[PDB]
Amino acid sequence: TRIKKISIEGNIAAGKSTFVNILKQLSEDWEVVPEPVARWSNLTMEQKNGGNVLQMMYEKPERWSFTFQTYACLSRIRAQLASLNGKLKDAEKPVLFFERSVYSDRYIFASNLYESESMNETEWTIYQDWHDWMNNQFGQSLELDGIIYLQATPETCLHRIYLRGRNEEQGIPLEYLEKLHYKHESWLLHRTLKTNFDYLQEVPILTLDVNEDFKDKYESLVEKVKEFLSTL
Amino acid sequence: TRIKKISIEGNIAAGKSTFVNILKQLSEDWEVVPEPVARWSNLTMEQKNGGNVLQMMYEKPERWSFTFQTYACLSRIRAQLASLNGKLKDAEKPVLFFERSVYSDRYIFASNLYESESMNETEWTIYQDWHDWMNNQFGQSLELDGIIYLQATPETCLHRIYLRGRNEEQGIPLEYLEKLHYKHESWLLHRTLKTNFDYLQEVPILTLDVNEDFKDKYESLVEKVKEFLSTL
Ligand SMILES: O=c1ccn([C@@H]2O[C@H](COP(=O)(O)OP(=O)(O)O)[C@@H](O)[C@H]2O)c(=O)[nH]1
Ligand SMILES: O=c1ccn([C@@H]2O[C@H](COP(=O)(O)OP(=O)(O)O)[C@@H](O)[C@H]2O)c(=O)[nH]1
Ligand SMILES: C#C[C@]1(CO)O[C@@H](n2ccc(N)nc2=O)C[C@@H]1O
Ligand SMILES: C#C[C@]1(CO)O[C@@H](n2ccc(N)nc2=O)C[C@@H]1O
Repeated sequence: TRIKKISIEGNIAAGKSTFVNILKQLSEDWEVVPEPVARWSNLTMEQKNGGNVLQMMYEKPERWSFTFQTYACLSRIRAQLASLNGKLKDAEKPVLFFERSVYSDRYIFASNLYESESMNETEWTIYQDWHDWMNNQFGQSLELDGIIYLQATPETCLHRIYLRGRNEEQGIPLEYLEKLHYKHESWLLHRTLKTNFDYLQEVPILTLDVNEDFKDKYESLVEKVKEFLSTL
Repeated sequence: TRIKKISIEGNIAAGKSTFVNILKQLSEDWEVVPEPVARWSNLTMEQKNGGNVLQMMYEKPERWSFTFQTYACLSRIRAQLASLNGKLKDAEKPVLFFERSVYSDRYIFASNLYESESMNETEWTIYQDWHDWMNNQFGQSLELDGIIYLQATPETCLHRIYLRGRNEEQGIPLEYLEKLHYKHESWLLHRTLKTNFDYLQEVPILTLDVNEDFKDKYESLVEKVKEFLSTL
């Protein structure tokens, strides 16, 4: 069987990493590609570069947005390709869970930075040009079979940012989370956001409310995932 | 027959474009991939973006070097891959002449910009990471059979820069052309500059002096090319 690729999407501190860590333990057919940027936050060359650029961006996003976004997406593509070529070898219903996708990189985060004037027009268009070609050449086997959207309120997310306590995030205001929320809702709940990838309009999406704490109590959430997978 | 891929290397205004435009006319087996950055100097989205970023970089290299260098290399890779799928396959002794290469992008220009402090360590390392990865995906497809190095003095080049009269180049001092010169000499003549691509240690190199005008007297240059090609 061909691996099913499922993206986990959601706002900052919505609980994607918690959820994906719960999933991977529940089945030998289920694997996980963590978001490289989250590992950066926390020795290696990528982590050192990622460390710096992530810190530089949150210090001055108008200087570093483009550099940061291109490296985050490159890193994602590479990690995601490394998991595909490998893993879920003999499994009967193999599922690979992506913590975010190349689409959320572009259409949530990079888009947002452009609209908040942290990227100018040249940077945005260069980025999009890069993204398009970077996809077709290297990322055709990354195409998604489905999307799981972890919906939390910006208020929950800001609270959860606090709990976690990554330094580079404690500066984030509710308004920034609200903008990111609006783009998640557009793309995933309403499905208004048009992309440059035609297949994404016919891609099935599961929306889960994750406002209530689920660390010790997730069985309902996982049952929905199982129902969803069975339709793919 | 597999297409032979030859890079034309040389400093700014050494006469690569002149020579490439003479070569293409002399054999129906001879084709040419122009440097995208040159075409940005002169409608398309690449040209618009290229125009802006080219102007931005020469206006403020410590802000724009990284962004410029990534988009120049992207653009070259795309054009070089695209030329590799023409009708030159069914010709007898097919040769594709690249105007500069991904190697000069990195080990001359980007290198020099980092050493001149127009890119910082993170920018430089990210660039290399991106360049390492994205080349090694296209294993062997753009690998060169040979290099032709058009050697002209920094002084000849500065003079030719003025005559040619591109806006963004009128700021270029002699010292800048001397650094680039040094890096050409190290790489292609002394062959001391070691790279990440080991096959480049063994790639044959033809050096041509082009200090003297050759626009109407180029037969000896071309004869050296043909002799060179026959040894490949
Ligand atoms: O039900 C939950 C979900 C998340 N969290 C905490 O909220 C923060 C954000 O979670 P996660 O790192 O998974 O979020 P992501 O940024 O990956 O969406 C962390 O401190 C989690 O331990 C929590 O306490 N309970
Ligand atoms: O034999 C020559 C070679 C070049 N040039 C001029 O020198 C400038 C630089 O040449 P080119 O644009 O080919 O340089 P490149 O930057 O492509 O190496 C241009 O104005 C050419 O017309 C010239 O007059 N005679
Ligand atoms: C630290 C951190 C995090 C971890 O997901 O990275 C930010 N991020 C992530 C992907 C992307 N394309 N752009 C971003 O800004 C969001 C968070 O704050
Ligand atoms: C205009 C112009 C030119 C045209 O070759 O572009 C500059 N260039 C080119 C390639 C590269 N990787 N970095 C550069 O800076 C050199 C010239 O000035």
